[PDB]
Amino acid sequence: AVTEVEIDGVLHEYSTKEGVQEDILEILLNLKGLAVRVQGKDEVILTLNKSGIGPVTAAD
Amino acid sequence: RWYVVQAFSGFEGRVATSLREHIKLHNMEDLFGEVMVPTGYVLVQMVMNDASWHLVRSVPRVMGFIGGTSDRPAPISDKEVDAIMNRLQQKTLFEPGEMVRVNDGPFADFNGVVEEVDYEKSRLKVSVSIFGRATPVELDFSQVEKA
Amino acid sequence: TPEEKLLRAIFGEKASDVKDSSLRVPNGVSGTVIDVQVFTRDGVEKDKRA
Repeated sequence: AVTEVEIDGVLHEYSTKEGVQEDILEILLNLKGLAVRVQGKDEVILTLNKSGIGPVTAAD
Repeated sequence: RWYVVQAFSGFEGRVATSLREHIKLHNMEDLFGEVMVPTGYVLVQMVMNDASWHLVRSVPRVMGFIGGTSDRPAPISDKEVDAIMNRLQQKTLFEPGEMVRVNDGPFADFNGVVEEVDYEKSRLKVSVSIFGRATPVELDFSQVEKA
Repeated sequence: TPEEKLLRAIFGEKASDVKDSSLRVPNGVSGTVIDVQVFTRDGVEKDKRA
């Protein structure tokens, strides 16, 4: 499951993003329920590079 | 309504009864309901009028009324709200004998006339009115405003 | 005295050797900051944040 996350544009929670409906506290919980499988390493750092008009899937 | 009668410590209480002493001499009804002796400050219940003011001017001279103006107590807005209204009105042109309104330091909420205009030192020796008298103090072109 | 001309650089700040406090976080209470708001009197200057 999800533990530590660094936002590009936000440092502390309790704020509202420019051009998003869902608040950070909402999104924190969206991340909690996300499912991950790991085989190869122990701990990894990954990135969510996304832009445009469209709904955020999960794969990208 | 409540008007603050300023009196002198030691005989400050004496003024509070000297109210009630002279009240009976000039007498009719009303005006004075409940004379409070709280203590330089004597709080006195009164609705505004010409009567009782003439009495105070007949027996002084230590202190008078408190608030905003001595004739008619007692407002609450002094000179900072006046310093906000001066911004719409607007000069750095200061000379001997022009009114030079202060709004910085312990000389804030107070006005004054500039005594000395220094261009080399960039100061205005603005005479602020305190204690029925004057206080000449150097305050910057910004620490003051032209009236 | 001399001692004040000899105190203006241990505390290399202000005109004199004087500094105390105002108010603090209470002991036991612990939380996170969100948004701070400033209300300084018109007449005297403000800080960087204001």
